[PDB]
Amino acid sequence: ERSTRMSNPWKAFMEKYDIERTHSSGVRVDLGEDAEVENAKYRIPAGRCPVFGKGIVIENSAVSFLKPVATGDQRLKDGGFAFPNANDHISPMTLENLKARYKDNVEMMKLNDIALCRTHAASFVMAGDQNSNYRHPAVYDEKEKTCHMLYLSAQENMGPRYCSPDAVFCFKPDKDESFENLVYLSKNVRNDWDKKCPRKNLGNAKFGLWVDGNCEEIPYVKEVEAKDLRECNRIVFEASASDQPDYQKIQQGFRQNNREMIKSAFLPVFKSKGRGFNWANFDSVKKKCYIFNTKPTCLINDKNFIATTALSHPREVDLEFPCSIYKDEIEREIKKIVLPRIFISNDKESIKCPCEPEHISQSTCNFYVCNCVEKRAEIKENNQVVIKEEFRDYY
Amino acid sequence: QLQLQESGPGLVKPSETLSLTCTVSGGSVSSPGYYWSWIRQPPGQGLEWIGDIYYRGSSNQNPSLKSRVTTSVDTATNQFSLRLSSVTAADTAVYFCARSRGEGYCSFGTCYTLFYYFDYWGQGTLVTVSSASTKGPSVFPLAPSSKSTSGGTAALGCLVKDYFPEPVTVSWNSGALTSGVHTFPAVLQSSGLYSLSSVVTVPSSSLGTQTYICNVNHKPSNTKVDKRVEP
Amino acid sequence: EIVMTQSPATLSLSPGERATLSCRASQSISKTLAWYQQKPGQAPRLLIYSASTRASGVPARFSGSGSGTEFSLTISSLQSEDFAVYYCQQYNEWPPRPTFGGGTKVEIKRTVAAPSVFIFPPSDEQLKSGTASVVCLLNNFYPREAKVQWKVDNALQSGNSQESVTEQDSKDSTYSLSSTLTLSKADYEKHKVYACEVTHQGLSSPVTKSFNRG
Repeated sequence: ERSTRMSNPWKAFMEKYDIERTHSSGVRVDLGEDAEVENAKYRIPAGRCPVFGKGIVIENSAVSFLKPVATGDQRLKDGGFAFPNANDHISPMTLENLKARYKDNVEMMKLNDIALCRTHAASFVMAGDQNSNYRHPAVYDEKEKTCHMLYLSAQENMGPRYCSPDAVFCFKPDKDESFENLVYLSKNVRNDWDKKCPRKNLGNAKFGLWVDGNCEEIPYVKEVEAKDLRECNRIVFEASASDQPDYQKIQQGFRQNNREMIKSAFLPVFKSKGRGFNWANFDSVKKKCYIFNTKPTCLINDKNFIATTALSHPREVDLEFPCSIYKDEIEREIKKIVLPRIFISNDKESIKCPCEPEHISQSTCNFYVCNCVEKRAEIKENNQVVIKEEFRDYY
Repeated sequence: QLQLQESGPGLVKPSETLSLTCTVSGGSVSSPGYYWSWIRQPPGQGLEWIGDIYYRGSSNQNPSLKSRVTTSVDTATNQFSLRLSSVTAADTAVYFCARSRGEGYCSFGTCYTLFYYFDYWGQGTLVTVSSASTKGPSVFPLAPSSKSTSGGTAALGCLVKDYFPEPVTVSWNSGALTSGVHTFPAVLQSSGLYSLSSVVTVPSSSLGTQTYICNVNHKPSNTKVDKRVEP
Repeated sequence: EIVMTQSPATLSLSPGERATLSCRASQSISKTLAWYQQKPGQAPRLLIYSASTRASGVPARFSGSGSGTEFSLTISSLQSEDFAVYYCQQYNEWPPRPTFGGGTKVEIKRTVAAPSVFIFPPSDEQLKSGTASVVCLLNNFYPREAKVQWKVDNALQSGNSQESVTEQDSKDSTYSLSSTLTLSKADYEKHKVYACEVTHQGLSSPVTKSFNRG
């Protein structure tokens, strides 16, 4: 008969979209770790996943934020956020030179390109902080195969009244089209981000909540117009988890090339820890972007939908829904007449409805769902999947 | 308002230890990103970095002088110092103290420099390695006259004679008179003493309208002489 | 060590012209290179760091470029106040082991200018002591090469005179020269006429300023 144990065949698959647990820091603004350097206090990015397509837009400036910081006799707006390019061994470095530099390190040579750039950037200690937690974030350019170290950690200065409606340094994180190939990397990004973190958007799929043997719609979502996946991915990046809290003195520090003043600029001396509107379902037909702040725990198979996260690439789409996930797991749980608590499959007979299974019209896998069964869990408010009262004590 | 001041110029006997102090004003020697270093320049020659000191207490040195160099920093008095032992005539030089913008980055057992340049310098102090003792100069007027008149310009000056070692400071009217002033490099005489002239040209129609005091300071002997130059 | 070589040793140009100064590294140093300007009797002054970053407050006519082993400093329009020795300085290794180039002297070309000659008899204070010094001043001439000849009683002197020359002036780019004829008190009162004869390109004929004791 039916198992009484609950089972989610999506648990492993869905781990990388649990941004609170896998990333654990701000997405739009990442300033989740504190660091002291020579008795000054800094905030620095700490998320463990990369952010594909993120850069810093400097308003009223055509200069790319990957240009080195502007010090000396130039204005702040003439430069960007990157390390001054004075030393070929520090920043920036091409993949080819990264590979040569660490050719004799076996572990380094096992890293993928992105993790190699992160490890190079994050491994640098400043000669005067050898005991400090401060390590610089990096931007890896996948098109140019180039690793840029960021000299300062600030990501947003849009607040001060001087940033409200031209000759002042105002900037914000964004997924500008110029940034499409860029990867934003804190010091903590996992070397196995490809297995553990979001990257590609999920085609023929929308995020759902697993409720006792079937993937269900997220009831509380916010609808936003979006012309395409890119716009939906940008919208949810603007709404995602954020850690964000005299200009003339700041400009004097840059002119004077003052390390403390530059690196602490635009940071006021809290932490999202990954919580926010991090996920979105994109209706490709109705041109709608449905963002939500609840961790998803499964995917619904829908040919009209693409599932995106704030961390995901702006446009890469993996189209192959895992159609065998239910059938494989039902066979896996049979090894434990004990039939698992899974009421969806592409094999009709593998479920054994007390009635006739219903085909999902937008299922590319031709999934059938058994809705004529006792359900032992439900969705409370704020998208909270809770065990029903009749079984709460029993579980 | 950052300014650096080396201690005064003077003599050091051969084989003895040269000792210098730099006094920082308008800023603190406890300033992350900045090291305080000594750079020297033998007469008529180029620049040689000697070494530095950091406010935490660490110090880099020119590897070819390391055994003879000691630097130190006084965070309470905002000064840093240099000790160069066993000096020879090769150490006769102008010694500058200077603020150095310093920043290095290390990974996998190797460090790489991002910044090590000198953005603010003192005035320099001439150190002469010699066995001779000091002698202050005599100051004679170079009086203006017809022999000192050519066109609409007249010339007068001061002869600073028979002193050792270099340098001498010559100002006119305590620094108020700078236009038309020429202070010439000193020459070394057969006696081993230096001699210098400082002259000022004024319009000859204004000779008797202003008074001209040359102020001569020879710090190695603490000779301070003011000499009126009369027609 | 890393050796920095600067070229040319001296540079002579006219105001408004473009000056390019060369600095080569014996060994590739990326862009960890600074430039300095040293005026006579003054400390060096930072112009450029990171090979091309102009320091705060430096006029825009100064700029630097280059990487690896080849570097340049450019003064896009030379001013008469730009007369100085210019030094490059590498700082590639850490712990710091900086070295400087040998310097390039930038002199300003200008038109020929004849010296104004003045002669100073010995002061009566000096004559109280046993020595008499006669001073001959040549101020505001160009070019630098000049010759003074001391003639005591139409007899040319030698070995009893010394001279020195100022560096180029910041405004008019001229030089001044001072020469001292030093005799004993006894030798000085034996003769009467004391003259310095000056030869210079701007002098049509040698000019001679002179005096007689009394």
